[PDB]
Amino acid sequence: ALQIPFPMQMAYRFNGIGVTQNVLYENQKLIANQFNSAIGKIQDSLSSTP
Amino acid sequence: REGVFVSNGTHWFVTQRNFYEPQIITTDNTFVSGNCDVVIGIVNNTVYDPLQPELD
Repeated sequence: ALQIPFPMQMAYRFNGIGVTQNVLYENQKLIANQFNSAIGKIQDSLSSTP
Repeated sequence: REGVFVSNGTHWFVTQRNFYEPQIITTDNTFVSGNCDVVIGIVNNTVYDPLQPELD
């Protein structure tokens, strides 16, 4: 196991889907916000889903 | 372009991800995008261009 800073890891993955990594460094804040909100809605969804 | 900016304490290099093989940072293996104040954690350094020393 080799340690790596988490934003660089996600930049790697962006390349993985064909998006240049600079796209991640310029929207780090925004991307993080979207991710946090989605994780938050997950629990509510599981509880509300019958 | 591919690889990582790796510093060994005093010098910065570019290296492919899976095997240590440091190279000098040059304009050929790096690409530019916008001014340097939006990205977080950016550092300062010289990016040599092989065309200047030739001075044709």
